[PDB]
Amino acid sequence: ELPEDPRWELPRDRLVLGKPLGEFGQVVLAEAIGLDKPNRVTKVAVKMLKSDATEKDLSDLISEMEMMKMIGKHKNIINLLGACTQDGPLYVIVEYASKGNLREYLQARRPEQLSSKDLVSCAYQVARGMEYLASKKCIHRDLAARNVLVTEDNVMKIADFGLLPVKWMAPEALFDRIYTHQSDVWSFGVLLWEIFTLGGSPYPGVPVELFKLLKEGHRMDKPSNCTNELYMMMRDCWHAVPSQRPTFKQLVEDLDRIVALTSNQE
Ligand SMILES: CC1(C)Cc2cccc(C(N)=O)c2O1
Repeated sequence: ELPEDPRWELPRDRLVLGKPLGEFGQVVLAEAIGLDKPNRVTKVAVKMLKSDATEKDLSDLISEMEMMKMIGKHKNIINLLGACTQDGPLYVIVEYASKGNLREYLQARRPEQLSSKDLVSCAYQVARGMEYLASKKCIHRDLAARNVLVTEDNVMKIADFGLLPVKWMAPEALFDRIYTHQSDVWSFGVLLWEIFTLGGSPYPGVPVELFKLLKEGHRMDKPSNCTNELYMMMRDCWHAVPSQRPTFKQLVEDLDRIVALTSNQE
């Protein structure tokens, strides 16, 4: 049974468990009383084990928690806020994202409507998030709009960074199971694509074939209504040669400038 860690422990009774948010494991909205230090309530997401869950399940949850502990805080990832480890089930508590994941965020604002500059900023923020994770030697393995969540203030937060997704894998990860900062940049390219199709499905019509088509040099076409600059960036992200993809560091610099030049009025 679990060891306490005073750094993160929040007494169980400071948590008012509200409605479910998603579900291997359930996630509930919750209000947490006195998280900073007192009589303030803060809305949060509380991760816990499903009813019939084996010791496999538990162990991973602890791992995720333990991992978030080590990675630390960034504006653009879903942060750890605390946990209830003593005297009842494990509850891991993380920042709450009121607007949901980016896929559904974007789909719901197809013609509410997101400007040109918002769509680039969305990209910048996720890049930053991954830039941070990358600096902390974190390798995501499943970066995608489904796994980026959006808060009440429209701040993009990478999620699940501490745990058909094939359509998001770089080919070397797909074939030889090699994941890296570079394969995560591949995944970012597909995510840039999801952004500027407002949540489009990748490789529509292609059965999972796709192994070979990627080997033959198949790349998604540019979305209707995406600049060529941003299509090239997707294309750079999808380099056949991993060492030849840009890094998140450079991606951030590029999106930064691009954001600055992008029309708010469009
Ligand atoms: C743990 C997780 C990434 C899963 C999940 C589902 C639904 C909402 C949230 C959230 N943190 O707001 C959430 O955080």
